[PDB]
Amino acid sequence: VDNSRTRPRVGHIQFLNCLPLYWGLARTGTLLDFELTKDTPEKLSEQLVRGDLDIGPVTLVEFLKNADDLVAFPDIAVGCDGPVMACVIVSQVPLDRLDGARVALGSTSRTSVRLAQLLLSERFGVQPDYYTCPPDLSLMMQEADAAVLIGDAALRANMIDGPRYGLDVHDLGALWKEWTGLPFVFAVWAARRDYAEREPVITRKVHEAFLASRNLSLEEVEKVAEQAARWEAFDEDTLAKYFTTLDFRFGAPQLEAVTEFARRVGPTTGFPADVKVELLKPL
Amino acid sequence: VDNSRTRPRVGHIQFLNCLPLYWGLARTGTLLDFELTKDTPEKLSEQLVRGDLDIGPVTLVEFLKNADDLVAFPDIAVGCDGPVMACVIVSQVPLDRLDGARVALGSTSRTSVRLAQLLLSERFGVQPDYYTCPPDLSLMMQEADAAVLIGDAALRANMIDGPRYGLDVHDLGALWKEWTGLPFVFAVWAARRDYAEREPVITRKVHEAFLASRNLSLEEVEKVAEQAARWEAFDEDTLAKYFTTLDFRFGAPQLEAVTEFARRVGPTTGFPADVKVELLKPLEH
Ligand SMILES: C=C(Oc1cccc(C(=O)O)c1)C(=O)O
Ligand SMILES: C=C(Oc1cccc(C(=O)O)c1)C(=O)O
Repeated sequence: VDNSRTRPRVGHIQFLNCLPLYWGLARTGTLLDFELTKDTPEKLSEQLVRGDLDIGPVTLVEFLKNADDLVAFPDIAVGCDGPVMACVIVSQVPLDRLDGARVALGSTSRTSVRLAQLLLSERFGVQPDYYTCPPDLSLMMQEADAAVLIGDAALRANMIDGPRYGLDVHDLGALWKEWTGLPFVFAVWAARRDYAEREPVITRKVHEAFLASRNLSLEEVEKVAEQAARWEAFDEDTLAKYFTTLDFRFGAPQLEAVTEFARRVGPTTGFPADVKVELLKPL
Repeated sequence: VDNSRTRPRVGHIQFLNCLPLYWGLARTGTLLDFELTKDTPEKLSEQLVRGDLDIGPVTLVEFLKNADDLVAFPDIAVGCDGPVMACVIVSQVPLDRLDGARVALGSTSRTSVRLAQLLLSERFGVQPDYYTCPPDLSLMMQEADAAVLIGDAALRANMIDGPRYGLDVHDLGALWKEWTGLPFVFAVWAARRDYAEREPVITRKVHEAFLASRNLSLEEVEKVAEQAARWEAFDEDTLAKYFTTLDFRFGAPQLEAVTEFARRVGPTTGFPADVKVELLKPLEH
């Protein structure tokens, strides 16, 4: 029997928002200490929760629903302080005309869709007829007045499709900041509690390697954008602005925002309004 | 509609034999120009042949069966000149006692299993009772006199299991070298012909990036083995010896060996004995 140690199974969001991080993991050689899995954020969260991954990114809403079973990594997250550029509401009408209107929710999202619902109800006062469908701006606009998108599809709606076809594109990060003055966190990195307790060292080394890879990705954002632009409708400048508008910090200001968002949606999203976020303790 | 250009879909053998190359692809940043797929060599060959990949490693036997539809990359392959360490025959008896005996063939292999059959029949003169099964030395040894293994399972049989349980482990690379004096090639890198013709630049850049990643992996072999040893029953010295015993060249001497092997097995393995190997041509300037 081969009872040797086994690499941690690590999820990774396939979208552009984590492409610089993937660059960092590869350039540092960290990838060879992972058994990596790429998917969309809702799938990666499902996989970590059910045990098909040991460590990975978790969309915030799904993390809070499973907070007792997850240990969040400090000082890294997928967030924003103001605009996030790639979490948006695309609408053919002003937001105050969406009461009773058909609003499409991209299936790949769990946190942005909930944040959009929070804003429309509690900030703008509209009660739309929501439905979930795969992300597709062309099809969504034919069946609904507005659509909530994340990832590359939202970046394309914001940078390309919206301007071309004269559609309003609302940045969810900006709408949240206007309403609360706070930054926002869409996803955290977490280890399964059972894995963190079985392998405290590997979990710590994975966390430290993510920080080192994130730090390197910030320093070489220009190189990453140049290479990534060759395979996208986006150009180098647009990607570089997107990569640098994204906020990957996860300290006290970011937890402050998580706390307040959890309070406003918790009782209606399946976790206590005062849900406890357990963070990986340093040595 | 997003009509932008799309990354080539590139296969990669998950075994240790291509772990240094994976290190190279990551350190150079090449991975961010690929849409990578990791699997075992027989699966990757099926995927490239059926069109689920654009470029990838192809076990030689499967490449030769589809040679008209594949374009091989020059100057990189998975081969050996003498021992390969991770393509073996594990046997409880001397090889000359395997006539009519049960011999198990690891499912993940296509070329080593054929080479083992060629050697046992044409060099040693035994006609065993072959059967194919998933790679598992413990299960294979209770049901058969000998077993053919590749990859990490063969490296484990050669370095650990064999010595512990007193089993003979024959290196297929060495047996071929003894018989012919030639090196051997187990897998090549190839692009689908339709993809190579639709995207000559991307194919060329992928080829050049593989060479650059391979070269870097050779220079940093010690680092790769140190890191990889932490997740293996093998130690740093064993991995470094394995990485440096592997021969990743694919030039005239290696093509010579491919030609002769194809000649000896072709008519009984589903391709002409004189099958034509088309190589990716470099650009004129
Ligand atoms: C921040 C972005 O989008 C995301 C990322 C992760 C999770 C979610 C979600 O809504 O669950 C959204 C981006 O693409 O920049
Ligand atoms: C060379 C090794 O094994 C291989 C690699 C690729 C294909 C095959 C095959 O037999 O089809 C075997 C090694 O593991 O070092």
